Amino acid sequence: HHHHHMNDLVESLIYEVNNMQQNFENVKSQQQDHDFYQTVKPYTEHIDSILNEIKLHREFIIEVPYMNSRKFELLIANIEQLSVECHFKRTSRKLFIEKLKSVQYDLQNILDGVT
Ligand SMILES: [Cl-]
Ligand SMILES: [Cl-]
Ligand SMILES: [Cl-]
Repeated sequence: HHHHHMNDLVESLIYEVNNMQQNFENVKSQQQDHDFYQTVKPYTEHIDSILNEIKLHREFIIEVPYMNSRKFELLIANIEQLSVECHFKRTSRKLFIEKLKSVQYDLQNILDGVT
């Protein structure tokens, strides 16, 4: 409900989802998984912190155009999943990039809505 904070939260996830794309590109070129405890755990926990905040604004966000309760829950899960998958060389490019595009698509609609 407080939307310059929501703005920054959403812009924060946008930045982070872009970062996830670069991480995926790095594990793929390098053909090496990132270290679970030194890289993956801390990263996914930092993503969880942002998501925990954005969940506090659930009631507002679900009411913006293009959003609803179900779509909000899938968006969160999709972002969590990407935050992990981007660290694995075996992650499918086809499925990862499709899910990333879908997440950036939702995030933009939210950004428009909270603005
Ligand atoms: Cl629904
Ligand atoms: Cl739906
Ligand atoms: Cl985006």
